[PDB]
Amino acid sequence: TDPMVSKGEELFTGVVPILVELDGDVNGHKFSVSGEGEGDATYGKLTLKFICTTGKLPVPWPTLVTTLVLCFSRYPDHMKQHDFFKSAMPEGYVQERTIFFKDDGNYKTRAEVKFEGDTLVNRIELKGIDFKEDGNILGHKLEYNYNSHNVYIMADKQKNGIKSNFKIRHNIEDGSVQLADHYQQNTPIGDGPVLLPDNHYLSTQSKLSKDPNEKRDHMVLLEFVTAAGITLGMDELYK
Repeated sequence: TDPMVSKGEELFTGVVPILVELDGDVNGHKFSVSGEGEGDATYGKLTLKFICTTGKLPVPWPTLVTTLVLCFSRYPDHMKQHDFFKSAMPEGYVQERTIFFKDDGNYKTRAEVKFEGDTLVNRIELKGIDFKEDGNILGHKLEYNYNSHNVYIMADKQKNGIKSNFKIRHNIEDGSVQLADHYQQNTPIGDGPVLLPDNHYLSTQSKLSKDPNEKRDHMVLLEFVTAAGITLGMDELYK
């Protein structure tokens, strides 16, 4: 229909292999994470297994879920002209976040998301500062679980990209919650054209599990992301 959505969508037809690379440093605790799996953007479906290749992960796995490929979001047909993430491919986009853990430290992340051949690669640098060595993060007090969210995507026309801020609440074992306030910006890597979206949101669902045969520190993630929020015309079709 739109030759630009055709280009982006053609890159994400079928199952696409995914590689995630994360080099991390939180309060000087250095670590690396490697992730492998596949994404099926027609269903907004991600199946990823992450391993800490440097030993024990010094932060809880749930705190890294958002950092560790929104181009696999399912954009329904009536919204596909608002899919910035795929429109930037194959050259990719830069995704930058600051994640403020309330009453604790913050992560600062910079990632390049792009195709290397048929593989969608998410290459991340994470820097965390001002964490409490006995707090919920460095103290590993967070439940190994995750919640569904609705994050609002806004155009950032000045930067020919998008931005978003949203709150994630990690369950603490004692029963409280640890707030992680996300500030996000995405900008295309090359000088090619992109689709700048109307305001909309992404609805997420994530299941974390363990591989019984994996002796390394790891996370299995089953995640679905669907776009929504531009429905004036569609709603009228049904009076």
